Amino acid sequence: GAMGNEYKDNAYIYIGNLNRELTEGDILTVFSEYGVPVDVILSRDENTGESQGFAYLKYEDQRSTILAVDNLNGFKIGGRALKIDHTFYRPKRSLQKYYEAVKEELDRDIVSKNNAEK
Amino acid sequence: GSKSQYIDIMPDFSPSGLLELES
Repeated sequence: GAMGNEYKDNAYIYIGNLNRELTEGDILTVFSEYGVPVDVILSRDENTGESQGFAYLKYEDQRSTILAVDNLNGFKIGGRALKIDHTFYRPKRSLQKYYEAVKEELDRDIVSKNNAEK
Repeated sequence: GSKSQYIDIMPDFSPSGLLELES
């Protein structure tokens, strides 16, 4: 059984301290420039959901990684210059609802499956 | 801490518009 565990798909970019006024919607809006809708993780308090200021975006594409990292590195959002670093993290299923809620918005695109019918 | 021991976080896609004033 091979799922491609040697292939780091759980790779993503790390965004640094953002404005507390910035929400996941704003974050997705910024990445909408590249038109690549994939996983997005915003560090929010487990009780009140306070924006901790750390953002992550997991998209699968080696070309787009280096592109977005260099392109967004130094880009200002609300006065906050985006510092993009490389990092990898495996989403635990104990928090699947979070990532699922993310794909809930992406489902509008995910509906289009590969291979058109028979 | 009865209401501080729960863990529930639901992504909220809202538009602040903070970046609108510079884009």
